[PDB]
Amino acid sequence: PPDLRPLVPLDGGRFATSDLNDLYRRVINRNNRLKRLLDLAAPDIIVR
Amino acid sequence: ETLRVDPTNDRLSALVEIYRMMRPGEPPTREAAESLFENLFFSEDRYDLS
Amino acid sequence: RERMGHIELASPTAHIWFLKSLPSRIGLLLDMPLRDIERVLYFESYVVI
Amino acid sequence: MQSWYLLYCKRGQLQRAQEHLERQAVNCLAPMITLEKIVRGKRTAVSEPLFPNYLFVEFDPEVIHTTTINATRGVSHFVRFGASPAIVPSAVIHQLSVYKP
RNA sequence: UGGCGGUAGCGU
DNA sequence: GGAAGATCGAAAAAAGCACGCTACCGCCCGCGTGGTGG
DNA sequence: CCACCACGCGGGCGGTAGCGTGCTTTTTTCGATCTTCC
Repeated sequence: PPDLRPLVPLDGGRFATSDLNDLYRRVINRNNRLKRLLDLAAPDIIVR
Repeated sequence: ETLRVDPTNDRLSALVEIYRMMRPGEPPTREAAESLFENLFFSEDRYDLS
Repeated sequence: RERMGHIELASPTAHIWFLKSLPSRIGLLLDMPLRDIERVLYFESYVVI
Repeated sequence: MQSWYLLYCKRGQLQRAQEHLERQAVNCLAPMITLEKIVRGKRTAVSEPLFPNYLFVEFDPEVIHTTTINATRGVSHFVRFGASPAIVPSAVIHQLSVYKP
C-alpha cells in the first residue's frame, strides 16, 4: 500500500522517494520493456 | 615443492593463468595478458610506490 | 493503508527467498545441485522437461 | 575468425558508441525503423533503433581485446551469459540484416 | 517537525 | 580392478556484532529533448 | 533566430580499465584421496 512507502514532502518542491518505490519502478520498467520486445518479435538472445 | 605443484611450465601459460585469475570471464590472449602484467606493477600510472 | 496492488509479470520469475536461502528448497525438491538451478534460472543452459 | 557479439549501450549514446566502435575498425549493426514523427509540426519519418540500447558488433578478440570494446566511452556493458560474453550465431545476424519491419 | 549516512559526545 | 560410498580437509558463503540519549553536517535522481523570451 | 527555464524516462561508475583489501562462528560444497568392495 502507498502509505507503507510514503513520499514525505521536502518543503522545497521535491519529494523523498523511498527505496521500495525505486525498486518497484525498476521492476515495472523492466516488465514493460520485456512486453514491448515480446510484441516486436525480438530475437531469442535479446528476449533471454 | 611449489615448482612441483605449479602446473604451468612456460611464460605463456603463466601469463594466461595470471590473466584468468585477475579478470575471470574474458578470453585469455597473450597480448592482453602481457599488457595486464606489465601495467599492473611496472607501469607508473597504475603502480607507484611512494 | 491496507489495499495492495499487483503486477502481471511478462514471464515467470523465481522467488529469491525460496532459492538462495540455504538449503535451496527448489534445488532440494528437484534433486539437482544449486549450481544447475542457478544456471538454468539465469538463462545459461537448457534443461529438458 | 571474426565473430559477432551483443552489446548493451548507455541511454541516448547509441550514435556515440557506434562512432567510437567504428573508430576501432570493427563492424557495427543496429536495426533502423522509420516512424512518422512531429518535431515541431513537420511531417516526416525519424529513424528509431529497433531493440533500443542494443548493438551487434563483429570483430576479432585477438585483433582487439574485449575490455577495449567494453570501455569505448559509451558502451554500457557486454550482453554476457555466463562468465564469457555470449556469441550470436550468424543466422541471427542474417535475419536482422534482411528483416525490414 | 520525516527519514537515512557520517562525525562527535553522555551514562553504564 | 574400476566404480560408488566415505571422508576429510580446505575453501566459500551467510550472519552477528548491548541499551538508551544529545548535537552537528550532507543528501533525499541525471541528460537528451522542448518550448519560450531577449 | 539563439540562449536558457522545464521535463520525463533508465540504472555501477566511468572508461577506448579497473575499483576490493586489519572478525569470528556456522553451514554448505567440492576436489582430492581413499578405500573398499563384487
